[PDB]
Amino acid sequence: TRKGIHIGPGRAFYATGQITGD
Amino acid sequence: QSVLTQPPSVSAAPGQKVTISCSGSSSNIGNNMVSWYQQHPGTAPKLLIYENSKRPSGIPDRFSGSRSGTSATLGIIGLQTGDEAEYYCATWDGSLRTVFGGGTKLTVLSQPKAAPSVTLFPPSSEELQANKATLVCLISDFYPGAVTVAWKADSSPVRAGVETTTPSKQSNNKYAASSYLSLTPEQWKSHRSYSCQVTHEGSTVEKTVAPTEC
Amino acid sequence: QVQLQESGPGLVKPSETLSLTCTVSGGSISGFHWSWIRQPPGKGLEYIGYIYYSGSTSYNPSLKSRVSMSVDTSRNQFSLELSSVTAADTAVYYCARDFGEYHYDGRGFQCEGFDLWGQGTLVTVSSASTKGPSVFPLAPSSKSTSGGTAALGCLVKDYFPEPVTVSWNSGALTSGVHTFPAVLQSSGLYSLSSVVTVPSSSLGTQTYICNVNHKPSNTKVDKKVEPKSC
Repeated sequence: TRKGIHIGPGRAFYATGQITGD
Repeated sequence: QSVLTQPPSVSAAPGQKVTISCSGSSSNIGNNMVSWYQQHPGTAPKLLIYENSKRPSGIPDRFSGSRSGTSATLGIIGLQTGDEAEYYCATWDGSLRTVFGGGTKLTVLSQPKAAPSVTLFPPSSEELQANKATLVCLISDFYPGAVTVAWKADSSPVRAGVETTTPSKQSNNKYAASSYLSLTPEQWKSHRSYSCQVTHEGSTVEKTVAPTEC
Repeated sequence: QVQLQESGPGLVKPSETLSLTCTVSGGSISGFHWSWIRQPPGKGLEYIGYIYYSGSTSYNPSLKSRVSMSVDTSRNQFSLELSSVTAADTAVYYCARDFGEYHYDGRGFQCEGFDLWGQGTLVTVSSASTKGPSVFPLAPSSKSTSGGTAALGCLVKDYFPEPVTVSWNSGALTSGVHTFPAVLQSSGLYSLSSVVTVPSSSLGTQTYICNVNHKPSNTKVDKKVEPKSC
C-alpha cells in the first residue's frame, strides 16, 4: 500500500535512485 | 466490456443536471485517482478533471467529478450546447497500464426522443454472381444519436466480420448509421436466417432476413 | 504555451514498422513522463505506454512485444515504434504529457494522467493498391409498407484510396439522401453506402441511378437499381 507522491498536471519530478541500487 | 465501465449514452435538456458514471474495481479505482476527458469529434481529448475531483484552471465548476468506493462520477451542471461531446474516465490499473472507460456520448436534448428505424437488405444476386456476400443493415431517424448493433445467425451471436459506422447527422438533424456483415455464399445459405439487433436508449428493435424469399 | 505535435507517415503496409515522433515546444521534455495513445476511428482510447525523460519506459502489456519508445532530449522529441502492424493498428495516434502517482517502491510512475495532447495523426495500415470499387444494388425494401415509404441504395465495396462521390439520378435527386461514411475493412479496402428514402409508389417508376466516382482510379460507375424480383 504505502504509498504516495502525486505528480500533478504539468509539475516536474526527478527521481533516478533507486536507493537500493541498479 | 472494458476495465472501466461507462454508459454508452446520456441525455439532458439545455440547463439540466447530468451525471456520468465510471465503474471499476479494487484493481484500479480502489487504488488510483481517476481523470475525466471531454472529446468533441475531430478534436483531441481535453482534460476536465484530475485527482478524482480537482479541476485544471480553465474548466468551469459545474464540471465536477468525485470518487466513491471503486466507482467514480462526473457531474455536469447547467447544461449547454457545447457540452455535447464524448466523455471518458481513466486511471492506472493493476494490469500495468492507463485504462479508459468505453466512452459516454452526452447528447443535449435539442429535439425529442426519436426511436431508430431499421432496414436490412439481403446480399444482392449481382454480388453473389461474382461469388461474394454482404448484408447491409441501415438504421434511421434516431435521437439521441447513439446505437448498439448486434448480429445473430439463425440465433447465433456472431461478432466476426462486423463493421459499423459511427452515427451521422441527417438533413433532418436526426441520426443514421450502418453495419455490414460480410460472408461467403456458403454461409448465407448454411443458415435459415440472419438478424440485425439495435439497442437504442435501452430499447431493441430488429429485422430478420433469410436466404429463402423467392 | 507548451505544445506537442505528431509527425510521421500517414499510410503503412501491414507487417512493416509504424514510426512517429512527437515534437514538443514552449517547454522542456525534462522532468516529465510522456505517452502515445491511439484511437481507432469511432472507437475509444487505448494507451500505448510511457517514456520518462531520462529514457526509462513502461509499455502496455498487451502491446509490449511490438512496441518501442525513445526520447531525444536534444531535439526535444520523443517517438514510437509499432512493429508488425496489421489492420487493427489503424488509428488516430496522439502524443501526450502524463501525470499520476509515483512510488519509490519499485513500481515507479503510475500513469493516471494526460493533461497535454497533440492534435493526433491518423495512420492507415494497408497493402491495398488503388483498386476501383465494385458497385452493387441495395435491393429496394420490397414486399410490405408500414409508415408508407421505401428505401434503397448502393453498396460501394473494396476500394483504395478514399474518397468516392456518390451522386443520384445524375444529380437530380438530393433530398432524403444519406451517404454513409467510408468504413475500412480488415482487407485494407474501404466500403460505404448511399441511401435515399422514397415513396412506395410504386415502383417502378421512376429510376434512379448511382454516380459513383473513384477519381483516384478513374472509375465512374452508373448503376440501375430496379426493385424486388421476388
